[PDB]
Amino acid sequence: DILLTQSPAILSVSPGERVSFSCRASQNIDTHIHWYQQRTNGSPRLLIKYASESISGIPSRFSGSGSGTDFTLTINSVESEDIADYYCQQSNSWPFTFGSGTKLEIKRTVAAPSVFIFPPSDEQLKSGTASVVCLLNNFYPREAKVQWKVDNALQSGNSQESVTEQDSKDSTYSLSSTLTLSKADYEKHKVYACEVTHQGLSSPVTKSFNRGEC
Amino acid sequence: QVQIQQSGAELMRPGASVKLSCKATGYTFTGYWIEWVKQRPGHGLEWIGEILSGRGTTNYNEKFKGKATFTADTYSNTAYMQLSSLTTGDSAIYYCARGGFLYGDGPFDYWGQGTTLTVSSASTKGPSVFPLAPSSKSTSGGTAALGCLVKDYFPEPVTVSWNSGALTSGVHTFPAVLQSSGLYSLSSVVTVPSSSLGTQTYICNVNHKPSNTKVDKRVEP
Amino acid sequence: EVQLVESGGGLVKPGGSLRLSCAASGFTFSSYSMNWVRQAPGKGLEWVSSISSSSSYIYYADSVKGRFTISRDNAKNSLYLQMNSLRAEDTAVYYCARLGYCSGGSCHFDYWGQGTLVTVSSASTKGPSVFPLAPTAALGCLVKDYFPEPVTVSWNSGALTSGVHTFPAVLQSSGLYSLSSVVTVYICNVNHKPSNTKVDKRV
Amino acid sequence: PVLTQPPSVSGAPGQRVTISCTGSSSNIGAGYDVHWYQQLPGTAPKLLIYGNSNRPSGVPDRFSGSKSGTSASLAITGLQAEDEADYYCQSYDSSLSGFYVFGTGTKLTVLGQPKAAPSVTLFPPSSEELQANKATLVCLISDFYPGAVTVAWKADSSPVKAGVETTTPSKQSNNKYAASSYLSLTPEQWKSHRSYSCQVTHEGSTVEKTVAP
Repeated sequence: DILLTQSPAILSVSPGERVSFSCRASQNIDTHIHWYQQRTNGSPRLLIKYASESISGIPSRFSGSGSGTDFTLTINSVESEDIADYYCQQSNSWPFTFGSGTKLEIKRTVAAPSVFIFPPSDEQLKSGTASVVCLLNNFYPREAKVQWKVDNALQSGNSQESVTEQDSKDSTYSLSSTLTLSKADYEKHKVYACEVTHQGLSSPVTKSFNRGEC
Repeated sequence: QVQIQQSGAELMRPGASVKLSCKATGYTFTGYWIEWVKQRPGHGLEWIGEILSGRGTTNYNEKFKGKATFTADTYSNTAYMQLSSLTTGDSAIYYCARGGFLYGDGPFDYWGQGTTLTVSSASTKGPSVFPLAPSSKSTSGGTAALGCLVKDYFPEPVTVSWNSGALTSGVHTFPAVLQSSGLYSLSSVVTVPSSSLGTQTYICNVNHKPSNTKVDKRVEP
Repeated sequence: EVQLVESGGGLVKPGGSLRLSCAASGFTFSSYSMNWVRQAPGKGLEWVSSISSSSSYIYYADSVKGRFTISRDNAKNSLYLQMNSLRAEDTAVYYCARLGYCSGGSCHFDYWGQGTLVTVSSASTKGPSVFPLAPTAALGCLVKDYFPEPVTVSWNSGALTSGVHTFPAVLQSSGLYSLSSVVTVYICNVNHKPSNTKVDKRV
Repeated sequence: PVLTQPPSVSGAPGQRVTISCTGSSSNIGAGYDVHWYQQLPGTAPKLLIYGNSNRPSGVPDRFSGSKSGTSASLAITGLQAEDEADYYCQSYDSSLSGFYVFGTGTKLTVLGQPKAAPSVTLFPPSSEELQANKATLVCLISDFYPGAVTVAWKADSSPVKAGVETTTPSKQSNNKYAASSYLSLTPEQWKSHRSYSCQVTHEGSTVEKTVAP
């Protein structure tokens, strides 16, 4: 198959910036490249056909230019509705393949995460499973590391994370890490701490609580 | 006007098969290629194959031959896709889109809304809601944090409101994750003034329509 | 500007082969579908073949489906048409036509080349047979079954010019031309130089 | 299969003419768009109307197009001498294996001359030709305008479809047009009938000439 690699996996824009991302082919492809935009919870939308030809119904800011193996889509002045995923598609040979995608976000001033910790409720304890929830609130950028330490022991393969979409109002993100242990394993230890390292932090912040000690 | 309407969501068990539909109106059906694209949640697009509207000739991706089967009925202006021997890995959103007229080399012109297919052995079950009580030490920014843990439910989705819709500001309902047990889990948190923990009363309204379950959970220090 | 120059046509015998070439310029060739359209002499237009931008999608007319092969080379900006087992009804001007961009409902042919002629006739050089059309009355001479054009006719060695009307020739099914000259008011001077035949008939 | 177009359409300069174009339930009737091409003598077809009614850059607003049902039409106002050409409609047909379908074509004549009926002069097989065991009927058609005719041969009252070949109209020196038709017959078939007739058709009228052994 033909491989299309889109170089900036994530790109941060500001309303009005002149932006461009790339799509590189594994072999020669001539001009058989189309571009699609996909907003969150939406369907792909045709933007540019055959590398550079425009589509009726698309604002004039969108335009493509590449040929051969390198391809580029440019938005000459980013608007808010341009915050979406962008996929390139080749039509030169079967099977048709898409690029890995390029995600646009909104750039804002760096913000540190407000960290919180939540012990498992006594009601959940009575069922046989404990869930400890570490919450990171309204930070930027999205990159963050959450380490789970139980009695100074790093845990692996027992926590799942989840990140909201970028807030439309303040352009921040939120994260939630849920450490899951059995009721037996939960009561065997005492110190439960989640370690949060983020760009808006001079050093990692730790949020901890001792079991049964309210 | 060109409309491409797809079938509704499908919840299937492993081993069975499902037929996805793609009705295309607003233009002359015969002559256009109809394309099928697969998108796993949080991943990119993936081309399954194509079918000619009038003549029914099919071209399949090497990855999907034997799993996807394209059919079309000129009389109802509808294209179909049959997904056989269903795997949990087949769980994705499936798009159909009108391709080029006569030439499938053209761009994907008019996309459908997509069809979400979930394949799982789990049985549908209402969620257990547990409180995320605000900490005793709540002066972390003169702001407290509370919420509900919506644990062990299948299938998607759940709707979480706060104070019957009266509390919306500062509410973060995280996207659901699939636990190892095959059941989905979710958390909905909110930040409130630390001076209002004694006066104000916070209830999360958790609804799970596929199980006909509704749960109100009060959280308090 | 957009430019399409067809070439490779010519005279061929029933059952022979030709290979047409269309040279494109002035546009991004690899981003368009190309077509071949032919026009028989004094007749209409007939779509022959079509090829997509990546060549993966190819169509033919039912009358040429088994003998014709369309192809393209985007690096050479060229479009090709292979024709084997040519019949007489394949005689036409073959046009190169670009498939233009449109919204929907099948697009148009936005640019055409000037065309390349293709003649499938057999029939070698042959001298004209002259017969007299017997009778102000009208009298003339009949130039029957010759090959090829042109045949020139005069009356009374170029002296009689008032009232002479030489009608253009017909091509029969045998591939042989035939015309007639008439006068309104006698010797007619028929001449065919490809065959070096000069006849003079009295009416 | 083709789209039906009138062979000839004529109108005075400055006036208005329409060119019809009809198809079937599998092309124009199926919802496919109709396009129009203009072809000047000795030149390639040039795009005139695309997408039923739209006008490419360079084509004046005197050209317009419409389509309804299984029919399409090209309307031309303010007729000019430069409009004299052949006009083709075109669509797509889903029948057979799918194919682009063209109209038969229409000759547009801008009347710069009063209409003229064709003068038919018919000739028999010469005495020297029957001795060669042949028989050819010569129908010379001259001095008609606009340049479009239709020839039919009649043996007694029945028609004759075999052995008939007719040239295309040719521009005379006086801007009128000339054509000719030929009937290849056998010396026995020339005598086995009582008479032979050559019938040319020009617009509404029909000029006829007869020849007999």
